[PDB]
Amino acid sequence: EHRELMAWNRDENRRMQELRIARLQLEAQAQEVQKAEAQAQRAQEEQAWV
Amino acid sequence: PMKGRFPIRRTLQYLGRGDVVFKESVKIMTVNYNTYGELGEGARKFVFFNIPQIQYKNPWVQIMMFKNMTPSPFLRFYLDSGEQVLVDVETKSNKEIMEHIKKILGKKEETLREEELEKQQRFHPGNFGPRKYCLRECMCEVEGQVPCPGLVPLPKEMTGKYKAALKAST
Amino acid sequence: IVRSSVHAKWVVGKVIGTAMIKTAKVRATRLVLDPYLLKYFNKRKTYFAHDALQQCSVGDIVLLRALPVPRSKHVKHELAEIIFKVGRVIDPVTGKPCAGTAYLESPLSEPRE
Amino acid sequence: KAYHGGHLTIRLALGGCTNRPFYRIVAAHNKCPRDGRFVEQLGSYDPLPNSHGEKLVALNLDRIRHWIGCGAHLSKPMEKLLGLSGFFPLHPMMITNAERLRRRRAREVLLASQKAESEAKETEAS
Amino acid sequence: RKKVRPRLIAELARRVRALREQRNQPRDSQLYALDYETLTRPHSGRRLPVRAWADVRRESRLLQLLARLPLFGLGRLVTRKSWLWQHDEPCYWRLTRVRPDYTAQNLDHGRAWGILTFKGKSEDTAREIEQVMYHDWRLVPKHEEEAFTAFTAKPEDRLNSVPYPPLLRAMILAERQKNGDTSVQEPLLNLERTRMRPWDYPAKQETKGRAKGTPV
RNA sequence: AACAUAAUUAAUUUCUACGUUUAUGGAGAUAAAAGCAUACUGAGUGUGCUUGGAAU
RNA sequence: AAAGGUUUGGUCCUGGCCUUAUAAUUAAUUAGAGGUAAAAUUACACAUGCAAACCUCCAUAGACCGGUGUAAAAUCCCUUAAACAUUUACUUAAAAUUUAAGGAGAGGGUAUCAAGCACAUUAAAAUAGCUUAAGACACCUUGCCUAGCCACACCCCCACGGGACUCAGCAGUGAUAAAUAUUAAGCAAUAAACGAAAGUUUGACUAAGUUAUACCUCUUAGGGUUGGUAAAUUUCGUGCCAGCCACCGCGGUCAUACGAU
Ligand code: FES
Ligand SMILES: [K+]
Ligand SMILES: [K+]
Ligand SMILES: [K+]
Ligand SMILES: [K+]
Ligand SMILES: [K+]
Ligand SMILES: [Mg+2]
Ligand SMILES: [Mg+2]
Ligand SMILES: [Mg+2]
Ligand SMILES: [Mg+2]
Ligand SMILES: [Mg+2]
Ligand SMILES: [Mg+2]
Ligand SMILES: [Mg+2]
Ligand SMILES: [Mg+2]
Ligand SMILES: [Mg+2]
Ligand SMILES: [Mg+2]
Ligand SMILES: [Mg+2]
Ligand SMILES: [Mg+2]
Ligand SMILES: [Mg+2]
Ligand SMILES: [Mg+2]
Repeated sequence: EHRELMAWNRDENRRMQELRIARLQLEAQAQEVQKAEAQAQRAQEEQAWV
Repeated sequence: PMKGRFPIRRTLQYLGRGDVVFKESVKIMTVNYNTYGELGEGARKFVFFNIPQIQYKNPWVQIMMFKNMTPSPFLRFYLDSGEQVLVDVETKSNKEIMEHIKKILGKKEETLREEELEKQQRFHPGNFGPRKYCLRECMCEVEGQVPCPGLVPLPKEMTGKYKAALKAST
Repeated sequence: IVRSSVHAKWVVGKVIGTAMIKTAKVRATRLVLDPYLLKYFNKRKTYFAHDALQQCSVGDIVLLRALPVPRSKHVKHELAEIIFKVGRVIDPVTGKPCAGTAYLESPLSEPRE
Repeated sequence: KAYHGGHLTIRLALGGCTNRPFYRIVAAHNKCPRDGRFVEQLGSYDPLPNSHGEKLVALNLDRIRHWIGCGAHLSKPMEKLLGLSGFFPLHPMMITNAERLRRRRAREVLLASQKAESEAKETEAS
Repeated sequence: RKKVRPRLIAELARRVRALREQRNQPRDSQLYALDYETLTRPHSGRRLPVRAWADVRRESRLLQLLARLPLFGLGRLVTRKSWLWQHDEPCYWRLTRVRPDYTAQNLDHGRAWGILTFKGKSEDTAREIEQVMYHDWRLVPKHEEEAFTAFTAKPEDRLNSVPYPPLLRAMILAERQKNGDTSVQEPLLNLERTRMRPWDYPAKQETKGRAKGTPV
């Protein structure tokens, strides 16, 4: 019974790890889009400042 | 007014509500949690509300808590065999954390009842002795038996004072 | 291979000193219930542990194993593991280097370096 | 106290008040006081007849068998109780004492008959 | 703690007292000397019991008999007057080693070893003889050894099994019926494993205590 | 300080002899504009500060 | 605590003291007997008697029971190992009882005791460490853990030795203190010791004696109080006197407060 519970524990940890990668993946897409826009403003401001 | 927030946490009834009694293998439970964030809210409530209850039922287990050392909160149990059980409690409610640890490393209800019955094996209702250990100090208390001479005087013929006098007379 | 008599077969603590040769001074903490207040506080104990390789640094969390025979008057434990190295933590959940509540290496990436 | 030497024994510990004795059957180290530290209580003995005319003995026969199996000696009064119950054979002196009592009452009866015969001689004299 | 301090005098006293005991050990001639007028041991002042008075004046000690024999009577048979009176069957010791007390001016105190034959049954190994200082020993003549040691064993008639006590028998039969065992066999105790030696059987002298050397 | 005798049943003796504590002027009864800190003298004044003085 | 009395010219706040409840001891006054429990000024000194024997010699026992609270923060609970001056069985395995080494946690006071001064590690014998405001060290006081446990046994912590040279066993005595049980009977019961046993011994104990210290059952009635708190004073004497008060207070001539009634 101990071994079965220790196997179920690892499965629960992997199931949550899969969700973590899915959530962090979505953030990378959204944050990347924002970063491109922010870099554009820096380019416009940097050119104006120069 | 009792000091602090949620002063009910400092009552024996609340501490006795804990249901997680660890197996004898469990020796240490380190808690890594973050004080700031949104995915670690359940972990913070677990340290606030449940860690007192866990320690109360498991006095010999070392509970050591670490703050803001890792990106995510987790629980790591150290067993006597040398095994290390890592648990991930991110995005998990404090109630969910308690139920999870109970399942993997918590004694079952059947086991606990057997120990309670075994603990009282040497207490016998028939046994006589002090009130701390026994129901009745003396057999005089039982109904139908000869009552205590202090409460009720014994018949003259049942007294050593009377019997000694007759032997002198004989 | 009988085990130690001491109750603390396994103790976790922080390395508060390392000035003795091959020995690390470790501070462990346990929770003790105040009977009047019914609140738990930290009772801390100091444990001398045999650091064979002198691989310990002040501030790192370590796991100690009770020695079967006391090495000396105070050295009754050995260094089983360094749970967290000071400033060099590796997230147990993901396995990536971290520096506080942040990832030095993103878990999405697979550097394998 | 910190005893050195001795053995476990099953004996009667005296309780009650003056003229009202009551016993606790107990297993105790022989060197301990009669009513002091004991190991286990194995029953009780009330030597005074109750309203129903019954002297009441309680024996924890499971624990008594356990402690006799571990070397526990028995006091002579306890061997007499175990013999009357039927758990042990009757003690040799229980049988011998009953024989002495029979021989002592036989003499008394014979003396009474002789006295009545002597009284009969007085009746003959008138 | 750490305020508990050594006790040098206590340690010195224990050791020192031990040395005196080893050097000043008394001898059999002194511990077991007797005053026959008062029947009291001078070393300790111990007065012998009343039932032993007749034999102390009427019987000999073992090494009083053996001191008169060549090689201190190695190989000879010796019996006790107490056994002769109590047991019809031959009871004797076959002597194998004898260590007299050389200090004794008549070599009448010492230790002995031999092989026991009690009530016709002979032991297989030699052990030290107890009660050597008793006035109870009788040397067997060589010409009477064959007639003295002649024994024919009778078939043993002591029961080998007996009933259980009345209550303990009922508890056994009740357990049988509860467990489904249906039988009318009578529970029987087996007495062979635990048969008692006679009370006067020779005891182990090697494990017996010796009196102290402090005079009264 | 702690050797040696013995040994065709086995034993014998040795197994020592300093320092540290307690004890033999002040404050309390029976009545027979101000202040704080500080300096000087004598409360007087000096310097700074507070309003728990005052001022349409 | 269900509270009450008491700072003031008055009100409110704050804050101490005291009262009302419960018990132990001693004391004043008072009291019949009976059942029961308890018995206690002092680790001051002790006249006298007793408290350990048994038993065919060897051994065993007198290492217990009983007593006192000397010492020491001394302990509790727990772990490990080994034993015993033991038992019972096997000629080897179950117990009781101890000992030693330890530690999850808990454990009196003073911080005007703030530093301790070798208190550490390594094991080629080097390193410079160890404890401490999360209370070290020092000093002071204290039996606690209560089916009971610990410590002590004339003193010198010990007891080879020395000396103030033995009742902290029961009962008694002197001194001391507010403090006051019999110089008693029996081993019939239970417990212990001894014996193979019939049995023997025991100031343990059992049954009594003593004592309103407590409870129970009866039966006589005594003790105190009477301004407020706080239940209850009628006439006289005294006149800031004599006295009374736990607190507030009373008495200097109409005293519900003192004294008698
Ligand atoms: S307490 Fe039971 S007879 Fe007294
Ligand atoms: K008040
Ligand atoms: K009085
Ligand atoms: K002492
Ligand atoms: K008796
Ligand atoms: K009255
Ligand atoms: Mg004998
Ligand atoms: Mg200013
Ligand atoms: Mg009085
Ligand atoms: Mg005692
Ligand atoms: Mg004291
Ligand atoms: Mg004295
Ligand atoms: Mg002494
Ligand atoms: Mg006395
Ligand atoms: Mg004495
Ligand atoms: Mg008194
Ligand atoms: Mg007597
Ligand atoms: Mg016997
Ligand atoms: Mg008037
Ligand atoms: Mg009046």
